[PDB]
Amino acid sequence: QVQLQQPGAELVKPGASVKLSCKASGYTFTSDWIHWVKQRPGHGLEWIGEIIPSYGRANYNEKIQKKATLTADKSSSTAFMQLSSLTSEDSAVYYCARERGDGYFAVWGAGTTVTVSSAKTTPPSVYPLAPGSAAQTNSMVTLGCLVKGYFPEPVTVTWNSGSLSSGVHTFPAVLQSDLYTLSSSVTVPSSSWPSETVTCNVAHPASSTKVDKKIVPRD
Amino acid sequence: QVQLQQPGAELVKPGASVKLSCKASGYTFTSDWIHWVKQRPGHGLEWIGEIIPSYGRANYNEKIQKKATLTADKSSSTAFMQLSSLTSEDSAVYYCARERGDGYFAVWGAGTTVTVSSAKTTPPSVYPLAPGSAAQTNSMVTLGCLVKGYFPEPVTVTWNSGSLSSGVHTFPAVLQSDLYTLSSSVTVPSSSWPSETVTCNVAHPASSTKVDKKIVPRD
Amino acid sequence: DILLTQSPAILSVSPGERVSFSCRASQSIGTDIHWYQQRTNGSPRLLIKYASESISGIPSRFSGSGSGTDFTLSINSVESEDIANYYCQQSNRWPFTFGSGTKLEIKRADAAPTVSIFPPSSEQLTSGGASVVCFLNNFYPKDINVKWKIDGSERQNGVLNSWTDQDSKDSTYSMSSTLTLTKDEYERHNSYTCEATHKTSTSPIVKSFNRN
Amino acid sequence: SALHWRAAGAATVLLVIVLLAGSYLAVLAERGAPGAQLITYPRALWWSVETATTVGYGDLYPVTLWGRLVAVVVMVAGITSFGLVTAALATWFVGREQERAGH
Ligand SMILES: CCCCCCCCCO
Ligand SMILES: [K+]
Ligand SMILES: [K+]
Ligand SMILES: [K+]
Repeated sequence: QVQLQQPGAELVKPGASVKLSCKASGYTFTSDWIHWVKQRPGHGLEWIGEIIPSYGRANYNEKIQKKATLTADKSSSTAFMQLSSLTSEDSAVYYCARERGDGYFAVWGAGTTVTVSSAKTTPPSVYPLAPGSAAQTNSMVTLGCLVKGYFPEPVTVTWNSGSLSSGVHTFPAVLQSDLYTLSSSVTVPSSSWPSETVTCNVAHPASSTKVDKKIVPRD
Repeated sequence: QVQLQQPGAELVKPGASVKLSCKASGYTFTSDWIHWVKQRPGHGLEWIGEIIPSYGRANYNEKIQKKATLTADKSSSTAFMQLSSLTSEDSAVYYCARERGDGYFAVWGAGTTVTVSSAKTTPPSVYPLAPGSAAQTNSMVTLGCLVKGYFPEPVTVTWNSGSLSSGVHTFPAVLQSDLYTLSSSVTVPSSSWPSETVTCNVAHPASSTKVDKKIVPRD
Repeated sequence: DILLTQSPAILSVSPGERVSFSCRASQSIGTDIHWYQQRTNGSPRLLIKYASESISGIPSRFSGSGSGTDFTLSINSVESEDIANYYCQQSNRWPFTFGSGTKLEIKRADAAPTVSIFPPSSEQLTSGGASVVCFLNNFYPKDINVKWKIDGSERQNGVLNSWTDQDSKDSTYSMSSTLTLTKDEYERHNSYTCEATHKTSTSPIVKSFNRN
Repeated sequence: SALHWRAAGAATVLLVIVLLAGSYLAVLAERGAPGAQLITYPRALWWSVETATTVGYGDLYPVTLWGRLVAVVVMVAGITSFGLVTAALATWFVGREQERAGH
């Protein structure tokens, strides 16, 4: 089961601060250290700092402008990272990881996407992508979902609640006029659809929404 | 006397495995380590691994794909190397060497030539090479032996069971249509032949054959 | 602090070949180097610890070696699922540091794109907007062009394209091309066509649909 | 049992506790110090053993004030414990020599 739980996203206005959380489950020792790692888009992993919850002591990457402050609540097994006075340079995915005091990060959180922007949150509109009436078909058929007008990143798109993974492509979002847009593709044997239902599930963490859109043939 | 005894050759089909052996004689200590070294044609020596027979512990070159497993039979003073799932990359001469726990290989085996091929084993045909009737001669005369149609390598060619070493050239084999061929040259004082007999001894390990071919003047 | 150098930054290998990633430390760190794998949009995953120690759950294909300043992560017989970024990390001296990463690329056989064109949804039209989506899926090499034509006439305005990274399922690439128009702009045209020009064919792959 | 054996046993148990607490405290003190090596528990425990025994291979050592203070407690605990076992052995021999002599 998931050892480290992190919120999917956080939208922050320039100059403001946010507190990321990392809830741990699984074996817990007085000797565990919780680390935080930053990853900007297209870039590598950057170590930010660490904390030992049982004592409350924290250490930080001294080589970079100090934007973080680490704390921990022992009773709820949660570690926190306070990021303050942010700029677009602070926009990135922030991972928390558990180290058993022996040097390597045995397990990682899913990461929290932090977006520093003045723009407002906006849930996505999910539209079906079913073939036109004149489209011919082989042994396989391609369907999809249009996810547009949302902000900020990210969205998680699954097909049939995750049971359908093979034959799936989710394309990177494009930013235009403060809104993102992406589509997801799914391919199943042509014979199996529509007899067998195909639905995409779209989750958008920043707006706390998750919607389903069943894909049916055009009239 | 020969301290380390290894079989001359082993033919292995692609995907199959073979167990090389290294029988030790001479002083034996509980502290000896038996090493295995690989040498591909035209290349250097590559350390594969080591084992201490008295305990059964083995260490391996971690830097290369692991093809070997080392074991040892204390009662017969033999060390073994199991090579599994071979490809042509595994074709080479494999030496075993003895180290007295002080870092250097004091003595080496003769090496086992391993050939990874689908081809079948084939003993060589040994033909005489005596001068034609119109050939003139000085104080020395050159004779020889043709060794063709054999597989796999190698063959050991000696003259007069080893008693004749001076004036001997054995040329590298040429591979053509899954068969090797080479010739050996020998030069003796012209006055000494045919009064004194000249015979080449050809040994082919893979086929367990060793044949002699006496060289006499053409009619 | 310890600088961990990973070069080359990108490694291209053919299917089933042994591959080796390099990680070099600015000073001797014994064997205190660990390797992580990070697939697209996934979190890092520990592969090897202390240079050569196995992690349960990780395929035998992965192995590590080295000590001092030079380390190597190897994969025997690379396959599509191995497409990812690879990072080394040291724990010899404080603070812990990460290498800059090496991306693994697999060179598979050429593959023509599977093109699908999609008409705007009724739900979307109902909101006064119209997006025509075209998928150019599972092709290789990644170089490709899509051209839009409305009523036989090429269109460039209103088009946004997106390319996936090499797919960890089959080593191919995919691309989406979206032409967005107002319900009106869409109402005054008959046929919409998507054309893909790819190395696999001298002739374009064309897909179209008529508004009625 | 006699005092000297009890003190030795106690000193041993106490030494072991200082080695464990010391390994843990050394890591807490040293992380945050650039260049420090005494930062993972397994090698710190090894370090605590080499400190209590004064073997001094020289492969690991504290660079911070508190890591050094922790080191001093481990050294003193180690030197004292081994000194106390020696004193216990001497007491044992003195008593035995008394017996062997008729006193
Ligand atoms: C002798 C007791 C020392 C306690 C270790 C202190 C660690 C925190 C210093 O930053
Ligand atoms: K000493
Ligand atoms: K010393
Ligand atoms: K002493």
